[PDB]
Amino acid sequence: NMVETEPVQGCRDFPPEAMRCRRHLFDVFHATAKTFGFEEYDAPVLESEELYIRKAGEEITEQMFNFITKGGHRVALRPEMTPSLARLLLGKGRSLLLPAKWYSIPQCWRYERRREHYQWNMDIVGVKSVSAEVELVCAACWAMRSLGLSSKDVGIKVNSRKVLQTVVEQAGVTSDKFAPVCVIVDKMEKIPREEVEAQLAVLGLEPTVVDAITTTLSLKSIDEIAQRVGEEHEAVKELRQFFEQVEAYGYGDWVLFDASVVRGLAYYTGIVFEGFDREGKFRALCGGGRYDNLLTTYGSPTPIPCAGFGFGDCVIVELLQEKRLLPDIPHVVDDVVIPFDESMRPHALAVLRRLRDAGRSADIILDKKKVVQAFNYADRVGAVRAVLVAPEEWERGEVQVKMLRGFAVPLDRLV
Amino acid sequence: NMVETEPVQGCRDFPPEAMRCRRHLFDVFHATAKTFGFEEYDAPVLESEELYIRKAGEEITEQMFNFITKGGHRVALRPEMTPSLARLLLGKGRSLLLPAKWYSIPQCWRYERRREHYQWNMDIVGVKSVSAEVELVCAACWAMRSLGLSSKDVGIKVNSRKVLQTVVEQAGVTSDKFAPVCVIVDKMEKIPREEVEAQLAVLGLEPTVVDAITTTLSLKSIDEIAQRVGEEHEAVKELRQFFEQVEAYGYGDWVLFDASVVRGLAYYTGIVFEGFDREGKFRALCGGGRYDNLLTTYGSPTPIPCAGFGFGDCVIVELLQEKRLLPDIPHVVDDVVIPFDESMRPHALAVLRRLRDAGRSADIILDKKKVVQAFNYADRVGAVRAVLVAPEEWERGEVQVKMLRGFAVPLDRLV
Ligand SMILES: N[C@@H](Cc1c[nH]c[nH+]1)C(=O)O
Ligand SMILES: N[C@@H](Cc1c[nH]c[nH+]1)C(=O)O
Ligand SMILES: Nc1cccc2cnccc12
Ligand SMILES: Nc1cccc2cnccc12
Repeated sequence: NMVETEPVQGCRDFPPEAMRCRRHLFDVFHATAKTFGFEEYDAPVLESEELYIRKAGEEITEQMFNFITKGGHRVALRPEMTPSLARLLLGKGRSLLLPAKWYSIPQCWRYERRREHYQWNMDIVGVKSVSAEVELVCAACWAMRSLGLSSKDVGIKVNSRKVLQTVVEQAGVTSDKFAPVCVIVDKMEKIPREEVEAQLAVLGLEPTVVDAITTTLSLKSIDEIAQRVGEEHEAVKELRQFFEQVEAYGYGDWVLFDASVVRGLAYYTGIVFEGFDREGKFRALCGGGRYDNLLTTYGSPTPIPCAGFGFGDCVIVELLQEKRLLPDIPHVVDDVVIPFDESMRPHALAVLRRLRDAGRSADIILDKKKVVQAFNYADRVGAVRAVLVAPEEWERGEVQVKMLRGFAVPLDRLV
Repeated sequence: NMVETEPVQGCRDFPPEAMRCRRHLFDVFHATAKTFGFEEYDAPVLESEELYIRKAGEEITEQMFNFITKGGHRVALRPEMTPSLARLLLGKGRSLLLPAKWYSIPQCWRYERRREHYQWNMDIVGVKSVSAEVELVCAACWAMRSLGLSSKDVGIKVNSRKVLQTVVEQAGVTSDKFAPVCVIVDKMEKIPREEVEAQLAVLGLEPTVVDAITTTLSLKSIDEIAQRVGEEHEAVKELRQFFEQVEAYGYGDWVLFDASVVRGLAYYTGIVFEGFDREGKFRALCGGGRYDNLLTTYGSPTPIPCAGFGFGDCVIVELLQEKRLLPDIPHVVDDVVIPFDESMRPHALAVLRRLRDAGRSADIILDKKKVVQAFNYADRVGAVRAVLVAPEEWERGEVQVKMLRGFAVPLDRLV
């Protein structure tokens, strides 16, 4: 009987049609990274499990696709890339010249719904100032504009965790509870306030402390945060600098302040941001932030400032489909070379060689078939031109060329 | 203390330097596939284990990186791509238009030495005739020529399993032993004749039968095979057609007949081939062949002719390094925008925007630093041009431009 034609649970196949859609997306990721001066890197999908043991109750680490090798070693299919980046960065030490701007498009994994997705990662390493976050946010807007979206379709919500850090510290809560608190508060929009309030109670935070978090999360503007913490709290000056810089780059209509944005990851220390559709129909398009302590927690002797984001391949595609910005673009090829019959095949191969030699994409009809079915084939594969190689033209040093989107042409004139 | 900076056992990191080498290779794979009219596809690295249970004692299936999920399902990190391709092909059925020419560059996995490698796969589906093998072999030569190699450096050895099939059948050996026999005979060059002879004895093949295999493997030319099986054995006409066609395409100096080539995979039915360095220093550069029965064994109601090859990312790189064809090509960027000081940053961002708007790759100096260190940075990141944004030029609607591989220029003139 049949073998199982469906892919493994939660995983996608990319036959040519779907692959073209993915490549359209990835081409933008690559093109944007190049426009912004980022350098590509990669690392193994298989990493040590201990790389992701952060103990803050993170969704990303709770849903880890992990297993034990035959030699008893605890590994996982990476749930995200940032730990791999830091590993690479630590490996280089003082040999890594800074600042560094590194990007990748890893497939990342989870176990629970989809179990895999691709995630464009962009990170700036060695830059203390908000200029890093500005560039990253502009890179994300650029990718989206490149895909056909506008500031009418999407935006980027931006906040700083430092604001909340103050409230946590000032309430007497030891800072080891800060990350788990961000993690729980990250669920605030999704699940009820009672549930989030309940989760914070379990961590030992008192009712007063919880209340102070709620209020600051609901503050609707930077001037309101300034009233609460001061116009020269670390966060106020950074955010103002950030908006001033994004404005200057011409993307002011894409970004805004939102005090409810914290992200679900333990390691963010400063500015955080996430992309969203302005119709409120989809989950976050991308998300990122500054994580200045991570390399220190991995054992770096010297603190390494870092900031970056991930930008998934799934939500963006749903948005683009909704907006009618992913028309099927069929496969194309420049030339299809058609032997008049099998006796002409050697000659048609010589023609095939010349066409490809000149940088053209070209097929030759591989089967034995009638000239008209060859033309049908040429049309199906999206050929710009059909080149018929028939005995009578060949003797004259020519072929029959026909534009598809039949005049005899000398061989040398083909290209 | 430190986290483990080394990657998981047998797996490679690709920091920007190494990633550039890989991208140089992959660009050729992609460029060649496009020149030859192949369409990209992909599938999950995680496949069902049962997809690879072929029971012929294959190295590829013996060294399978497999595990059991938490839900008891037997899966594996794919040891090769061809089973995934067939799965995809079967899923499509009559909706798949033929012939089809599909390619991918999957990371493939093994457990035992390296445990991962990338493998360019190229396959032609729905083509009975040797024209498929011709195109595939030419594609492999093309990729190698594109990388800087010549027919002096490398070649492609070519054979047909049909020859050996006859000897196996004519000796009374039931055809269910044919694949395991190819598998054992594949080891002939590597391990001693005694060991290969011994492995064939264990399968129940008699001394006479073994002898007949040895002789045919050592036959040095097609005329010698013709003497043995006939000038119109299936194999003779196919091979002659194959060499005639590769000759006509202009790659005759790249290919040759070798009766010892069988490949290690169970499913090859016809022509098989493998690339090699002409100094005898390296293992096979690539390998492939026709596998007309595979889709039938997976349950296809109608036989689907297929042929293809895999071309690894490791051996080719060692060869290219030996031949001095992988010089380090440093990272480049067109422009580096340098704010004279922080007050000029908003203006420098506007300049940054314009440059990128025009399709240029551009950095802006993200840190606070002196103009000369900014220039050093520009040189380190391989900038073609440094664009200094200073207050006095700005008032005149200009910036200072300096070619690195300082004249005031109007903004509009930059691009
Ligand atoms: N790893 C984060 C994104 C990120 C990259 N760099 C910094 N943050 C995520 O998966 O959401
Ligand atoms: N899967 C084969 C190569 C191949 C692709 N298509 C046909 N053969 C290998 O790994 O060697
Ligand atoms: N959020 C996510 C993390 C890791 C892997 C994923 C796979 N599919 C969807 C979402 C994922
Ligand atoms: N031959 C091979 C098959 C599957 C995975 C591999 C990883 N590294 C080297 C060789 C491999």
